[PDB]
Amino acid sequence: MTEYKLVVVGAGGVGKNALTIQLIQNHFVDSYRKQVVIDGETCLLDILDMRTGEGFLCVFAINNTKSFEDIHQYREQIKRVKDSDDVPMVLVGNKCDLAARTVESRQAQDLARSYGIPYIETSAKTRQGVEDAFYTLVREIRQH
Ligand SMILES: Nc1nc2c(ncn2[C@@H]2O[C@H](COP(=O)(O)OP(=O)(O)O)[C@@H](O)[C@H]2O)c(=O)[nH]1
Ligand SMILES: [Ca+2]
Repeated sequence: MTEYKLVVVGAGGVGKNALTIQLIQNHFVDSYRKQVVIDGETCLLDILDMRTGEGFLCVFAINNTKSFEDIHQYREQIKRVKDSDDVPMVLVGNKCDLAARTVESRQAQDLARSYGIPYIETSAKTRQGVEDAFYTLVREIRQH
């Protein structure tokens, strides 16, 4: 059974933990391992948060401009650590259930395009896009 080691990075308070708990325990309110079938393949998702992960969720919150601006720092670190320019990763805009949006989707898309990675909006609260975020990351790992 294939095992994907996933890392979630981003400013504190963006919902990294909430996203993980929503994926694993299916609810909104230290490593994690969930067995799941993705595209017919039975696999094991190992969510840490580098050192060394196979895929990285770069998370910010759409109601938090600074967390968005900090994303670049996080990716640069990952690139240095992995000694590579092409690391499987997804840009995640969390808390999309909130009305106080200060980061437009277009902004994140442009950033993601510059990185050559997908952008997905999530809500650990409503569960919107959570599975899609992690699953999409796995599919990015499979292309690598
Ligand atoms: N409304 C809303 N709140 C969220 C969402 N994700 C996380 N939160 C809240 O944001 C706060 C900090 O989230 P947390 O997971 O601890 O951030 P972390 O530092 O990245 O782990 C908590 O009170 C969460 O309930 C979301 O998608 N929507
Ligand atoms: Ca917390």
